[PDB]
Amino acid sequence: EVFNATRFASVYAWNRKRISNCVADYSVLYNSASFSTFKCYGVSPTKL
Amino acid sequence: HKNNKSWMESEFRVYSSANNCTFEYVSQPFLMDKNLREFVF
Amino acid sequence: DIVLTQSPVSLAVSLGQRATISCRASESVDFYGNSFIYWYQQKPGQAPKLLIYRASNLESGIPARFSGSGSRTDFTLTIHPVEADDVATYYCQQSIEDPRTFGGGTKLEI
Amino acid sequence: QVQLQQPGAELVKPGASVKMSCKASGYTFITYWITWVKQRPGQGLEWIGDIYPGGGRTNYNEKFKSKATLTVDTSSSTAYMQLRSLTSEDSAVYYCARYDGNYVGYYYAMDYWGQGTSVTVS
Ligand SMILES: *[C@@H]1O[C@H](CO)[C@@H](O)[C@H](O)[C@H]1NC(C)=O
Repeated sequence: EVFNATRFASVYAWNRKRISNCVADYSVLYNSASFSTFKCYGVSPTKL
Repeated sequence: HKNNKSWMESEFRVYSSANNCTFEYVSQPFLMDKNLREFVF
Repeated sequence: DIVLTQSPVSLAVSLGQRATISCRASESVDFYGNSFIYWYQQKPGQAPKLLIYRASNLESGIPARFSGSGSRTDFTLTIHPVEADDVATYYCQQSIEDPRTFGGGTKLEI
Repeated sequence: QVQLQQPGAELVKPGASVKMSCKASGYTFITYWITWVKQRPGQGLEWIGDIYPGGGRTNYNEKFKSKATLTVDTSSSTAYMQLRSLTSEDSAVYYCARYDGNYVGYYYAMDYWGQGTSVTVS
């Protein structure tokens, strides 16, 4: 829902979505190749 | 409302502001339908 | 801690031949089709220079003779042809999980 | 363009502390992580820690967590590494270098390296 939303807000009015009470399948993130920048701070991406 | 001919909730008048929200939950109603309802909190 | 073993410890290869350096991982390195194994060349008295990243991709500026291959817990670095200036120590590094470790190194002799 | 400069050698008495400088130039210093790798003479390479100049976030290896303390100087674009309780086994060559850390890119691929500094503990 967050990644494939058709409309994204502007940077000055950035939209914030809270994600909780769910199981997070990160495999879609690694499988996706459209991503150009993937930097993680304070956590190993393989350890996510 | 005249068209719907029923009561519907206009707005949450309990609170003025909503900041730093943490948790949210949704489930089926259990208050609706000489019957006694008991809840322990 | 993933332990990387490099064989052979010392390799002698003449001009125009093929040199293969194999790095064995004690644990799986592949992660969703990505193998986090890097190859470096460290000339004596100098810092290591990156050659292969992700165990399959050649770094820009490196000659096409250097090539990487392997998957799962076994990876090999292939140099073909081997030139005179290839005398150095080659190290393999893994980055799938912390801490990142380096192999024992393979010394190449002409 | 991109240059990482280190002193040729450093001499420190055993049990003392030594401070290190890794001057960075030719690139945006705060956008690239800096790490230090220990190499004993005649041995392989050993990771010490990872630090991000932007915000000062630090990651330390469990073995070197009490031996090495890492700081940054964004004003001078210089990375600082401090070793305490130095012993004879700490005599090695440490290299400072930068990686872009992009998962769909190089990730922990270490393209460029600093010249390194050798320390004699005696
Ligand atoms: C769109 O959906 C795909 C479905 O796999 C996902 O991989 C991708 O990250 C989503 N977002 C994009 C393409 O921006």
